[PDB]
Amino acid sequence: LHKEPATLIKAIDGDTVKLMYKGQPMTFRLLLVDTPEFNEKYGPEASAFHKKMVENAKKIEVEFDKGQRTDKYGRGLAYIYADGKMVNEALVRQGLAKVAYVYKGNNTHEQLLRKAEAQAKKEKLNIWS
Ligand SMILES: Cc1cn([C@H]2C[C@H](OP(=O)(O)O)[C@@H](COP(=O)(O)O)O2)c(=O)[nH]c1=O
Ligand SMILES: [Ca+2]
Repeated sequence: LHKEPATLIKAIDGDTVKLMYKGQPMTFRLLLVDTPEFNEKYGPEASAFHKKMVENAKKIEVEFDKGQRTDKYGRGLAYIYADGKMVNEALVRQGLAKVAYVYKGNNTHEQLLRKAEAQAKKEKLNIWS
């Protein structure tokens, strides 16, 4: 897998973000995670977390997996990095997302993320509190 450039257009919520990729605006859905919706518990906190990570980043990068790159809604499916740190993983690690939506063939970082979830759960963080 390969990291590719992109620039923030705007934060949306816990697990979606508007980025410019190859010069075109796209909504990205984070692979392998599920954040609460803004109106649900920890929804606002997920959104804020993602927002901060991406707004403070100097270098946003997009990493596609081996499978489908767009979902049925036209959202790009990727791992997103903010100054080299994966937002997908950081959400999980903080108990602000659950590992979810693990489809065969777009699941390269599954075990990395499940390790983060296990630590978040041990620490009883946020969702796991
Ligand atoms: C994360 C992800 C979601 N989706 C689809 C499955 C879900 O369909 P449904 O809308 O039919 O539930 C929806 C979940 O996204 P959200 O959690 O953003 O709603 O997006 C994929 O198809 N592939 C993926 O990798
Ligand atoms: Ca969601």
